[PDB]
Amino acid sequence: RNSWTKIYPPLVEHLKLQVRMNLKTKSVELRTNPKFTTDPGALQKGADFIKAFTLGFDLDDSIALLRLDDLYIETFEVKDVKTLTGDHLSRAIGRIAGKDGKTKFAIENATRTRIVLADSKIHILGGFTHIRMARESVVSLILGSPPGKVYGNLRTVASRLK
Amino acid sequence: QLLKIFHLKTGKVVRSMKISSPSYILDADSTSTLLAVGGTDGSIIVVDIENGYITHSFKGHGGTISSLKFYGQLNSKIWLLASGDTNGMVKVWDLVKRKCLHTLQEHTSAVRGLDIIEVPPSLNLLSGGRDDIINLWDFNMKKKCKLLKTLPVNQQVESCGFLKIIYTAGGDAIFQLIDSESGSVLKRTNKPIEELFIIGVLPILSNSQMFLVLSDQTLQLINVEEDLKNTI
Amino acid sequence: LKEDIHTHMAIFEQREAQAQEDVQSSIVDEDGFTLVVGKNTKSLNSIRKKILNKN
Amino acid sequence: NPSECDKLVTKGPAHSETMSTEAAVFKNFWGIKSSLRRFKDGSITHCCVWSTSSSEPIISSIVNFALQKHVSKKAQISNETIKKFHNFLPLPNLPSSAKTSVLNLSSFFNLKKSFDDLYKIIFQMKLPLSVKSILPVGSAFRYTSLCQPVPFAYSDPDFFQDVILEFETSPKWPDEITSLEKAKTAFLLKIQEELSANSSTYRSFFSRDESIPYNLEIVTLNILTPEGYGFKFRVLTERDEILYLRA
Amino acid sequence: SQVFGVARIYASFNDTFVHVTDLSGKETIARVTGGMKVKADRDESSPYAAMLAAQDVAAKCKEVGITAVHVKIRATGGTRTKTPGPGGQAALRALARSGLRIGRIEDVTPVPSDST
Amino acid sequence: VGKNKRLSKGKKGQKKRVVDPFTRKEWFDIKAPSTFENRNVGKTLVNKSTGLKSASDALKGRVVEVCLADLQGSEDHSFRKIKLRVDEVQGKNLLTNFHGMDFTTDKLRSMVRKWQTLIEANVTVKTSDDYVLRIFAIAFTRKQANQVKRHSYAQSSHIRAIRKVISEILTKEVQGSTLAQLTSKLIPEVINKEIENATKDIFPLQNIHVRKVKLLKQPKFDVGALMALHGEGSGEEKGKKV
Amino acid sequence: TQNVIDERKLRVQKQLDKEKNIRKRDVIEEALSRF
RNA sequence: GAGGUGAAAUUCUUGGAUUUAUUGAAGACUAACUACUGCGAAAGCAUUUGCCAAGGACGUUUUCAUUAAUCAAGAACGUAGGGAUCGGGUGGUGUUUUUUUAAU
Repeated sequence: RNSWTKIYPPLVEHLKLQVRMNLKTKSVELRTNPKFTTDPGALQKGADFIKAFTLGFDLDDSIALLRLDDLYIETFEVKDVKTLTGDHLSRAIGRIAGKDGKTKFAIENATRTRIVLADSKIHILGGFTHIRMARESVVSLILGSPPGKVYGNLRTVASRLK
Repeated sequence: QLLKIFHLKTGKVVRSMKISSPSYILDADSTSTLLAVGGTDGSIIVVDIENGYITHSFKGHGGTISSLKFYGQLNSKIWLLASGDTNGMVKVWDLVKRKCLHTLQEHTSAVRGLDIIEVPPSLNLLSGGRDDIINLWDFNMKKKCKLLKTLPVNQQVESCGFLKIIYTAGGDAIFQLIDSESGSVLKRTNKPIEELFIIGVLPILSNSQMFLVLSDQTLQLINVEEDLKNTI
Repeated sequence: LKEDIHTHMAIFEQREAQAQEDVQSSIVDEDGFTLVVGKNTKSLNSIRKKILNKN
Repeated sequence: NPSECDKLVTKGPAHSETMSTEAAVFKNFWGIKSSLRRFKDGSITHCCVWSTSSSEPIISSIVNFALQKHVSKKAQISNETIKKFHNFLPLPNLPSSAKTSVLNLSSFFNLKKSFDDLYKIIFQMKLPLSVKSILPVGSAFRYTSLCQPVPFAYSDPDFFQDVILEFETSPKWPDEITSLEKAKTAFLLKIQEELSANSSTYRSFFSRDESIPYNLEIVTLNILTPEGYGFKFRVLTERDEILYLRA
Repeated sequence: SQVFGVARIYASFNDTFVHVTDLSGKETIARVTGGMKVKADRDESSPYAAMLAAQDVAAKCKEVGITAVHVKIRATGGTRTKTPGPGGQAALRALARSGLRIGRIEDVTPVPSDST
Repeated sequence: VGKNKRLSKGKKGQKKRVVDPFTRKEWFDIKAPSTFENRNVGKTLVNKSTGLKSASDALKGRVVEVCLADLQGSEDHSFRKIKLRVDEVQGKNLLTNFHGMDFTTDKLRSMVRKWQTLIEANVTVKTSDDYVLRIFAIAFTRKQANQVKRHSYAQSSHIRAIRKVISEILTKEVQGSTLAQLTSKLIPEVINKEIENATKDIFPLQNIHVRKVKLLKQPKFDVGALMALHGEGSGEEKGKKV
Repeated sequence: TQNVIDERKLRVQKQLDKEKNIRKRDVIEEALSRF
């Protein structure tokens, strides 16, 4: 509701489709109009736009998914690796977030992608091999590594990026 | 993306159109300068090939569109179109008045292989199918009726009717010759040891030689004009 | 029958509501006692015939 | 076998180019009334059509032809009991119902189709206490009406079938039987008011009932449907049988 | 008048599957994978690989005659990622673009109730 | 994959080139039971109608998982897809019957959140016919109005009471009904409101659903009863002309 | 836990304002009331 | 073609591997709900329903009358204050509730 004024003009006047914010089942439904809407994949791109926004990325990040259509959005969980009982789960999300978001922002600025993370399920959006680089760095950090070592590894991956 | 190559020394793409549906059946006339093509929705465009663009639209139909045929004698004033179908029907159009002549809903599968001729406007036609029914009609210009059905046991693909009045059928790699006005298979080729069947019959030299392109990537010659005056 | 259902419901809801509040505030007995009524019970006749049935 | 006792075609052997021995048997056995037809699926089978009828079963005509072709061309088949009290059932004034069989229930199915139209219309409206379950109980719905229900037949006493409807289990129903039956009349008045409001092609009229005794105020409504049938609506409540047990 | 297939888009690890079936589930139509388009063995789970795979499936299914596709995305399930990867959205974007009407996007990934 | 990878000793077995089966396949269309509206749900490939594993018996076992919004034309229930078992093939139209029902998983995964407790129930119940159903029911605690505490937890001795009364009343709602009546009373979602009305006395109980009906044993065929669920029909002549 | 206590203070504030607003504030339907 | 990885490779696969659908069997586990919440002497304990006993807190104008605690040996099992919440009880008086079926 607070970002609805910036969401719909890239769904109406920039991108050609039409929106409804259904308060029936608390959802968003998107139609494409047959009379004048071009771009036969624009419905899917706008759906994935609001899907990334409701999934947890910020609205400029979701606009970055809307434009430049080759950015996809991977999702995985903490619970798949090492089974992570709740105290260790708190250690895990605190270790990924660092202090004042600094390790997460380090991965963000390093691997040219943007992540968000819920209490047990995290999401990375970007380009596909950058998703894979961020995912292997995150799964190494959630296996539990020195942050200096993962900083050096991300220096090497940024050297691969350049 | 429809294209046409003039086969002569100018082998360039002469005309190129943007058709609606991805199509899978084309037929040009017995004469030149008429090309009919129908997509996989109901739309049968026909095109004058010289100055290549759409001359008729023919929304008309329903379902994806099976094989079709022209009715062409040089310097006539009739110019019909056959227009088979997947859900079994034959909806004959003309080309001089852009009207559905007769709607015919009688079949049960894809109407492959239909053919139009006149015998003294009489204009008998014959429409096979993936069902085993060839189902010839009288087809007057104003109002039409039916005659015999004569039921070959095949899955007929391109039933090129009206040879010298004798019909053909293919579809089990079996080229059945069937008499008209009564039913008897009289010439029929050897069934092979594969399972692959007839994709297409092709008339050469005014319905006297027959090319047979198979489901396999082979193509055979028949010589009907000798092997009908010949058994097997 | 529309005016009949109007008049019949109009007198019935009135007598039902006054019987309900009459059993909901019937505190005084003549010798000191306070009648236990139970929650949202609608009639003194109802609790009377209930306590006759529970014999 | 009463399932396919009156099936109007008899599918014999399938058709091929090589005429099999059972096909030859069927040809020589039936002859002038055999044919080979395509059915709607696409297969071809030798069969024999039979013009069915209401005053006979088709097995009469079949045994007639299949004896007058084989045992003797003068052996007369005589039966009259079936023809006498096979049409003691009243012949329903329908399209071609003399030509149809007696195991056909298409009048009942047409009545249930009109009932499904009324069912959808009575659901997707709005009430202060909406319908929990509407369900028919009538004689045409159990296929035991004497005459088959033809549309617009007023004078048959088995015309107005009864459908009942139960509302949601709400506690705000009144106490005694005259007031809860009067509330049932209130709900019926509401649904006929909205029915004449939104769907003018139907019609409604009320009716007093007297079969349940000592409450003269039980009212049903009767819907006259544009398809040609009528329905008698009875409201059931959860308070009813415990009211009667209280009494 | 349209007719409907069912996508069953499998967004696996190291591979991606797309094969539309008629909506019973028996008669599958044009099984492709991510491997049978690209030639590297490293990105047979590529978004591009799934993209042209879904393009070829769309062409073959328009050749057969189905026009709309009820789409059902399945991840690898089990005690594994339980959630679609990038190949699922890649195939979804591809066959949503390629002239094919789309219906009822879902998620049919299996959930374990705490298996091993 | 490509040309540079491997031969892998499995490609030496030769390929049996082409059979082109879609020229041989055949289209049928499905007719849903007449409890719903819009009974035409789509089309199905089968095989060519020959002998020796014919079409009409290679059929008649399958299920189709259609959406209830596709059956009713009303987007108020886009979830709750049902499964129809194709049972009696009769003249190009697959007459089907009810076989099951399930929520699309996004609806229940968006219904369940934390700071509330959910209740499950499930009974094996025979209908008035000889079908038996493992019919399920899901329930959720309502945050009461004018509440303050974040919790809204059930005392787990209310949970036995809610589960007992919900199993009792939906056992009654099954056993006083046939299967067609069970579908026609499950479609306009009325045992949910019946559960909420008969169970709001003990606890406030946010949105109730049933979410699963699994058939476990079917009585018999009864071709006439299945034709009675749709409408009658008598396959008759087509002209011989030979 | 500070966020929990803050959310409880927000809910108590909302309920006190809602109670303050609450304190400061045809024939057939008359028969078909009370349901 | 499937698998598998940073790439591979091994393996499986035209006697149809992967995938799809309908089932059937087998054992183990109880996704989300799950919290700075519950229980048990401790280790530990999460599907439903029933049985078998036990235990804790509360309630109490009920009884007994010092029966208490502490541990070798042995034995069984393995400084003051405030807010919120869980279980029980008392009082208040609004909405949920409802009314002669029981319950509370």
